[PDB]
Amino acid sequence: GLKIGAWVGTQPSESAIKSFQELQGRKLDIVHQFINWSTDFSWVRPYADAVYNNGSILMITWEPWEYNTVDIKNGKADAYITRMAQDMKAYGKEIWLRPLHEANGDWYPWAIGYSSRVNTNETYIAAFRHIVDIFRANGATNVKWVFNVNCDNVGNGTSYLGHYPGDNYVDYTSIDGYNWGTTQSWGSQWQSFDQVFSRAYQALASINKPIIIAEFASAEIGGNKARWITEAYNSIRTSYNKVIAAVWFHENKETDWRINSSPGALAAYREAIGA
Ligand SMILES: CO[C@@H]1O[C@H](CO)[C@@H](O[C@@H]2O[C@H](CO)[C@@H](S)[C@H](O)[C@H]2O)[C@H](O)[C@H]1O
Ligand SMILES: OC[C@H]1O[C@@H](O[C@H]2[C@H](O)[C@@H](O)[C@H](O)O[C@@H]2CO)[C@H](O)[C@@H](O)[C@@H]1O
Repeated sequence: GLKIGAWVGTQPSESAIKSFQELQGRKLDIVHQFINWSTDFSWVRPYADAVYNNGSILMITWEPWEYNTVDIKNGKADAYITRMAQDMKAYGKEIWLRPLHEANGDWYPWAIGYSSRVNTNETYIAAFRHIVDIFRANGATNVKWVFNVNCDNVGNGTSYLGHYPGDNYVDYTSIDGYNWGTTQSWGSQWQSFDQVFSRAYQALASINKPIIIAEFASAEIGGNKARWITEAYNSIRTSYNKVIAAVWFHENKETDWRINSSPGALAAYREAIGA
């Protein structure tokens, strides 16, 4: 039964969660939050409490703007990692944790494609494994590890599986991707869900872990977003059998990714998610 999640456009306060649930006409199974590597668990706790009080799973994308893969694998962030592991163990509830995401792009400073050239398959895998090792040493077995790829490899040296840290360090795999429509000056084009996600899915389907669509959305311009939404959820349920969760990215950001970017898109989203 496909789990429905979202990043709701802001940090997931009680009110932010309830407002999105009202908006989409259905409970959120998963609530998505982003934090960095200078954020303590105490800052997360109030949000985590809201999510668990609502009866949802918290998925945290944990973004090391503050440390590259060399410094992580070498142990320079270990006090901070240990602290987080300690705090998450004490909290006790099941958290899905997605460190070092979209590493097959070139936009994040921990990514293999990043133009500093600091990050390799080897440094990435060593860093990921090191994080997981520290969590396990501190008894944080409630923390489930989410590997991730961007839908497209962007930048030098990037691939779907070169940076895969291995089944022993991973609970879920995941894919991020957007239909940018005609919104970007690099000549973005309208792409169906299948055109965005099939290649990455084909790679991840070779790993015996369940798959999350951890971020997805579509622009309005360049095509019919309402139809896109209908077809995306149909595609997931028809042809992406290993996908267990679809987590929308609801933010009015580069473009209007929101499920209510138009009344038509909202109507389509409400019917698509079902249940
Ligand atoms: C899709 O890529 C990303 O978008 C999210 C949501 O806008 C953004 O989240 C921010 O993450 C910050 C931690 O690094 C925290 S403090 C912000 O509150 C949150 O909005 C990601 O940074 C970005 O990569
Ligand atoms: O996919 C999320 C990610 O997209 C980045 O743009 C990419 C895009 O992912 C890819 O599909 C396309 O072929 O190339 C562009 C090049 O940028 C975007 O830069 C990120 O901020 C965003 O997180």
